[PDB]
Amino acid sequence: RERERIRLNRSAKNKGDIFVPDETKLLFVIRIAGVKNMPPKIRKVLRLLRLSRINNAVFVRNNKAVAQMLRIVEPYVMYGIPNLHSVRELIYKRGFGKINGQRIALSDNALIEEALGKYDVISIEDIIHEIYNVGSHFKEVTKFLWPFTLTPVKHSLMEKKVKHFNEGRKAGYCGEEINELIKKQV
Amino acid sequence: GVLYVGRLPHGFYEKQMRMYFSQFGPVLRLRMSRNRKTGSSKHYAFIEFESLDVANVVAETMHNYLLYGKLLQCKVIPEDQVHENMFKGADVPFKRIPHATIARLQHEKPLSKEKADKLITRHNRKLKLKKRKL
Amino acid sequence: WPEYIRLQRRRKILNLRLKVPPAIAQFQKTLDKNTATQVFKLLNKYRPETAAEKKQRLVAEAEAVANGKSAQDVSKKPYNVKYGLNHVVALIEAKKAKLVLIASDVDPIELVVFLPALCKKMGVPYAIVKNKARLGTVIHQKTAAVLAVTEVREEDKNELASIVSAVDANFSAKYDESRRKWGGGI
Amino acid sequence: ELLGSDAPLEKVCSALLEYESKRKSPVWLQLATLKFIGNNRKLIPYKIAIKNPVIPSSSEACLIVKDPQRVYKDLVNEAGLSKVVTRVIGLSKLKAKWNSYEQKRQLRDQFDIFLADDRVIPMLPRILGKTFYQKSKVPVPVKISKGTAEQLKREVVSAYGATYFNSAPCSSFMIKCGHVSNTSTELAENVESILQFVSKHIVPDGAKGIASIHLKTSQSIAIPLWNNPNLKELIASSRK
Amino acid sequence: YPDYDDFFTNTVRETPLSSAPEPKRRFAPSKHEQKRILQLAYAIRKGRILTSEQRAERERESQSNYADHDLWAPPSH
RNA sequence: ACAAUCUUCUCACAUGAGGUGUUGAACGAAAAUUUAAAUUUAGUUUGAAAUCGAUUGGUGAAAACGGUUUUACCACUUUGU
Repeated sequence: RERERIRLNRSAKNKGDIFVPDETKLLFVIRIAGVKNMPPKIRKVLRLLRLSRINNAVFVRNNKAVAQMLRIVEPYVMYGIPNLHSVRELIYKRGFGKINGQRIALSDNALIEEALGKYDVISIEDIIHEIYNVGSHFKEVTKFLWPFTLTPVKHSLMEKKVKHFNEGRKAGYCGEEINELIKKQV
Repeated sequence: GVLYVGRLPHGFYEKQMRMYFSQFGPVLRLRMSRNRKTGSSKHYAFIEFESLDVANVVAETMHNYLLYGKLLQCKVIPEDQVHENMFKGADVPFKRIPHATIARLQHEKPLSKEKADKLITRHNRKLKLKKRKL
Repeated sequence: WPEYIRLQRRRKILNLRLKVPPAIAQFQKTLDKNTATQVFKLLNKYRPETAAEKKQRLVAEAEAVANGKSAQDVSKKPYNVKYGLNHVVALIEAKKAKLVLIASDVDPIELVVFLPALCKKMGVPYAIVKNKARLGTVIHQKTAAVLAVTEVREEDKNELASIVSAVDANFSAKYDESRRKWGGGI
Repeated sequence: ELLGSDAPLEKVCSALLEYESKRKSPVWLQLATLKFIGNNRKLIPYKIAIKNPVIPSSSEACLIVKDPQRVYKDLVNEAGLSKVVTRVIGLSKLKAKWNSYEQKRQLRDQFDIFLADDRVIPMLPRILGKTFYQKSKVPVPVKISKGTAEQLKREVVSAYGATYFNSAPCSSFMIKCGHVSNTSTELAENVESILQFVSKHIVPDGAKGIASIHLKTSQSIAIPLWNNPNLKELIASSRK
Repeated sequence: YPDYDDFFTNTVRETPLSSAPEPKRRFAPSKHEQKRILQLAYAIRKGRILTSEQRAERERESQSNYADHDLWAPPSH
């Protein structure tokens, strides 16, 4: 916690500039771990970033203000860029919106048209087209959608034996590796 | 009973000790002594428990026990040498006041005409004393 | 009960009910749990190279020589823990060892019964740790009997001067009268 | 001339050296400024250039070069500064081998002077510690980032030829001037050049912020070299 | 059942015990390895040992086994 | 997990400006400051050493009912975007 306190003030004081990997309207950020008895500013930022629990999956629009948040929890989260066809399968596999507050899967487009009818979204493909080419309804669709959960899969016999290991996740801007991490996510 | 465990790893708080000593029983008082003008701990922490028998049991657990590169010596001494100020200010967050920042607020301080007249009031008296020092 | 189990509990108790001489009495009082978890943490850097991956570095050493290159001119003197009973008796007589570790379960107990007496005479700080197999895991063996650090690099000298001070203060500084009286007869 | 509209040097300097001779049986320049010029305790020195070298060349220095250490170690021998720069210690080795507090206290006293590359000057505050970073032994930001003997020997000469100024949060600035064996003319010239550098990148308000400069020895009284007669008007300007 | 008579090992001996000098083979490269290297190095010239890069790349054409030889020479309402 | 993010330069320009970061304790100098108090503050010492000696100004963040207790580097850019 003293290391995180030093990491916060060092990155805040005289470090008010961000890297912000460009050429992407959206980014993929996942909290690969957590901090036991974390700072009050860290947990509130985790509540702000909607990654209240580790191994949660949600894509966020890339912005200068988002980059400030992307540099706030980078010690505890890993960022990157989302692939085109990977997100097409991610929504098809782990599309679980907060239907009436309950994280129910979007197994049919009728309920997708019922809730997102005001956003002119009736199908997942139309929702993905409003997500990849992020339109005005991208923020509202993510607001109605509960975040996905990318729990790392323990496949081999070593994955069940290692001491508190999760198939070796990394920290920072994975970029294409974030899509590779998504490729192994589901 | 009371104990004064020394050679603790630097940065260890009473919040850390009271979280650990409460697993041994009741932790009545605890004092992590620090530098008066700095506030950083002096690495000489004293803690008072409810029972001397429980405190004597804990001391048999932490007599020269290595913890993060230091053999932590913990021996519950008698209460005959215990004074009233042993637990002075216990269970209270210390105020490491930045007096330098206050002095920086003092050195660089807006003032009135008379407040500025008080600063240069003794400027000539100090110069006259130095004139007689030659 | 099977034919052998009723022996397997009785030789457990006849070591208790009889009069253990002070030479053997110290072989059951043993280094504790805590301070026997840092000794093996310091040793787990200085393991001998596994015989499979010593060859692996030898084929990588012998391939450049077959072209003209070399590394013997720049090879610094290696490090590891020193093991084997006959190699560690000569490392104590020559006053080269600095931390001798004695297993508490050597089956013919005469193999190590002179070591706590030899370490007391030659001034080599010593401790009796559990489970000969636990030493065996350190050096890639089935059952080790003893180990010894004779030279750690400059990295861990400051760590070693501290961890020995835990070994004398808990084993040698204590256990000072139970080694000087008979045991057993419980 | 530029400090307090007067050049009262080389006359009191001749008197102070005589006073040092008078009080026979180092000199620090205590200064009274307008306010706390130091915004914070800066754990770094200011390379004040002086014609008279107060750094004794008889002392030996150790340069904490960045890894790989085998490159600058040969360059230290290539520069022929073995008698000046004693031991080239790598940035990895200093952060790995010598880590105990007494060992650091021993490693501090094992050498005599210090040299540090500006490329790695910032990491010194944690690996070294207050055992070195508080016992009046601050690192010298040597500029050897190029990697040439011309860049090394010149920086080595600049290290031994120029004084260091450790700045921190304070309204009182002290300046170590030099030894008593220096000439009074050479000491006043070095003090005047120090004042030129002080008004450039040390004093926030320049010589106007410098109110009273009082020179003293290691144990002598602070004789005021120059006093700002218009400081009463400047005090009312700042404190308003 | 008396106490432990440590009449001899009470004190500490300060010297080493064996006095024969330190051999020269503890201050140089291990000449048993230098012989061992030359057995491997010779083996490369005769081509019986695949080398370290060959230790890597001959594992990579394998583990592709998906039917590389021919084995054969109610409805909706 | 006793693992962990303290700065092996940056930015401008080619000269600059920056690079915030250091056990404890004991020891002890003579000067300057700052606002009687504080600040800077020689030289020391020593095992990451220890057996009462705590100083007490200011900023607000959550529970609680405008008080109240909880932070164990919250410091003047002052405790939960």
